[PDB]
Amino acid sequence: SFDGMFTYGMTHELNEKIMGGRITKIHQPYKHDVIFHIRAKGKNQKLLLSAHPSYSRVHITAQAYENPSEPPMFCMLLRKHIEGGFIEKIEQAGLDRIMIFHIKSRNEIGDETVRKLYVEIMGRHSNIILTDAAENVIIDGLKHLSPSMNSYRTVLPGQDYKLPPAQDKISPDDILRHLSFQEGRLDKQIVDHFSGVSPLFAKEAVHRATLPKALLALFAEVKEHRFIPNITTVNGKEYFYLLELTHLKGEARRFDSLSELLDRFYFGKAERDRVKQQAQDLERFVVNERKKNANKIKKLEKTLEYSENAKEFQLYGELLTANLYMLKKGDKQAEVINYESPTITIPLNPNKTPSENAQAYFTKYQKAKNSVAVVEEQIRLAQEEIEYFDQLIQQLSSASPRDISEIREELVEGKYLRPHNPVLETYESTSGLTILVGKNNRQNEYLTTRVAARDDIWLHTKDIPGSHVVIRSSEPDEQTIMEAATIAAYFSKAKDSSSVPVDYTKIRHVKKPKPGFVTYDSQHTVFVTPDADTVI
Amino acid sequence: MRLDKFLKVSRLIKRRTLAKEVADQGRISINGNQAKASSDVKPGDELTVRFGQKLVTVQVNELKDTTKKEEAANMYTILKEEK
Amino acid sequence: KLQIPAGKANPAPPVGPALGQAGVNIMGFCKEFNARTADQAGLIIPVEISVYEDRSFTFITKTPPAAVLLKKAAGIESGSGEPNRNKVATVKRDKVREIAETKMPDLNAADVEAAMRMVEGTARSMGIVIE
RNA sequence: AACCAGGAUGUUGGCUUAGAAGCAGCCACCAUUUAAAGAGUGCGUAAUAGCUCACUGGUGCCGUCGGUUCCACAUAGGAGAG
RNA sequence: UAGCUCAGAGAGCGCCUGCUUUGCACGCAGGAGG
Repeated sequence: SFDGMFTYGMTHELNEKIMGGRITKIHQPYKHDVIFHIRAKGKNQKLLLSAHPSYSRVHITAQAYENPSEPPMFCMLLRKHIEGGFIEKIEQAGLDRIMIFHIKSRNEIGDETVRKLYVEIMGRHSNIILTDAAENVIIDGLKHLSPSMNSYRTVLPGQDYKLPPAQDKISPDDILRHLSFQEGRLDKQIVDHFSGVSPLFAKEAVHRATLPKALLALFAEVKEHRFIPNITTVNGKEYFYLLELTHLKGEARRFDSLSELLDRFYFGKAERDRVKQQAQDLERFVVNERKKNANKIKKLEKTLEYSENAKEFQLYGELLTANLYMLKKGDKQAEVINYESPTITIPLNPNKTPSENAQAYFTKYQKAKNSVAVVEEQIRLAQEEIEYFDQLIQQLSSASPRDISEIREELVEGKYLRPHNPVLETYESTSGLTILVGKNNRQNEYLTTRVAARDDIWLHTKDIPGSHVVIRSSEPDEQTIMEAATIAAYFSKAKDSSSVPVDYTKIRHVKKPKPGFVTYDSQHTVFVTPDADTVI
Repeated sequence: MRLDKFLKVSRLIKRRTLAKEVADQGRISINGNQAKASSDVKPGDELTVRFGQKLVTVQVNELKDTTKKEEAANMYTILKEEK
Repeated sequence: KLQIPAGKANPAPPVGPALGQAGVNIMGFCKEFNARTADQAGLIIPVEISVYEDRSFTFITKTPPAAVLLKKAAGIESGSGEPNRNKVATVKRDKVREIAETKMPDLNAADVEAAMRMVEGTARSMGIVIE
């Protein structure tokens, strides 16, 4: 996302605000991120320098994110050498993802001194390095680089500074003179021709479809500061630029400054990334156990197919009992009429009396019947976990991060994993009511059992997986009855479904029947479908 | 302390096994003499290292058995790079 | 001497072995029991039977078990599995009094109230209670 | 104590059970005719029958190459095969 | 004695999985930290 064109944009809009700025306080709130408070234009405001490998940027920023309890090692040098210092200049350094700050400072006897601070925004190996402007010595860098990496450059304290290698990419018709008619993937050729540009910009440029007017428009529009600060959403992924986006299929939102763009894009990034990681790491775990339980029924069912037909040993026992007056000790078979009038040749034990032969079939029957009941209760337990994990995965797929932060506790309590007033999350409803719901099972159970009496009307999806939701103690108008279904269909056994019915019931039923199975009685259902965010 | 252990804690090499390997290839000299992986090293010693073509000469300033990551760079200083 | 439902006595499981060990033709007898009995099979009938050495099979239908008349009047599927750790149903003494009048030709009590007391003792066996 | 005689009726109490009828288990343990007789003391039965007894009257090291049966008391020599 | 090797409760590291990927084995977050 952050690009040489964006680097030029920052180099100007910072110099509109930071020219002659006194650095009033420096602090390092995060491992690879450093804040300068700067007094300029009579105002006291924050510049963020970041060399985080994914999220690296230079960024004037509203949010007072944190200030550290620690004074960490790089930060202390910037406090020693450029806090109280005066920012003379900001420069684009060949435009490809580097910014230079030239800064004035004084020594411990008041002699005047000049420092260069280099922020390199080169992706996975972005870095921030401080240097003397007369001697070119690195004082220190936020990341060191030991010369055994054998790169063109070494980054060590007291060694001379250097800029990274230029790619032989030309500074910004001449591309049509390099371009080959056998090349698809044209964004590769555009990025290989021009400096200061990266694949999303080059891909949107290609999607303008010759394209010289497109590239000459873009480079002029950038130089002229004609751009729009823009964020976009492309189903799940979200991106930003100082650009209009040519043909990207997504949503869009715009602002007055690059500061607010970089704020509004990165402020949630750390939490969204942390959660999506841990939430998928819970999803992966539940999938393994749900697979293991479904495979445990697939085991037991085909195993039960080798059980005997208990009804036949029962029926033989009865038939021998009834015939028992005729039989003699140690005939090999009994020819017996069934109580329709077939005759079964029942085989006998040759030494047992005919009584003992009757008891022997009743014993085999009792073993068979017992074994089937034992395997059916194994199947019942595995079915409970299958159903519960179907419901759980519905919820986990559709839960907020805050509601995922409830779910794990129930599974640690469920012993599958290892290690207060609120429950519902609530939104507007028809006839101007307020409707409560919860995506977490224990929270839904605590909401449906206690937001309302027994006599009230309360609701769910009619499918076998759902979220439980209600307006509080309601008996609201038929408009509310027709609106509840859209919230139920935003949280049913499938998303975006076409005809999946809703259900509503008197809360004398919907009591408890693993967790969060409810008993159904006193109930109704209506056909329904998924809906837009207007379902709030 | 040994050379291989010194190159590892000073973060001149990532893996101790490679520090051993490079010294056992003879790509290291101490005080101008070629040096084995076991070689003693002290502050005020000169090391020359062949990182591919890049002949780096460094002097040791400190000795440690453990460090924080940034503090490892504090251990030693370069004096010349050649190729 | 047997207990079998009124009508549908002809199936072999209850009567067949007992007649079998006497040497009696089941489908000779059970057509006549299905003739003499016309009440619903939710009523069990005790039947007394004997054979002469000639295999003249002979029989008398007795009044239903008092525990079955109690079940019908109580409106219950089956009796208490643990009476005095449960109860199942309550009945008016008028029905018990009719049961006494019904069971009287099949009893040793001389007076109606002695028969009502017998029948309530049967009720106490099965968790049925009395108004 | 012996001996003679009775030792019953609702009922196969309910439940449970293939069956479970005093006598596999559980729950109850009422009431009648009484001189007296348990909703039964031990045998017996597949369940019943049957014998009985209370009772009554009489008489280096980590990991899937990388990483520093019923029973408290257990024994056909004949369906046959011997 | 954190998955591992060690220091006193916190340094270094590996693996596996995700993320990030215009720049010459250069990171980051999660399995998790006793």
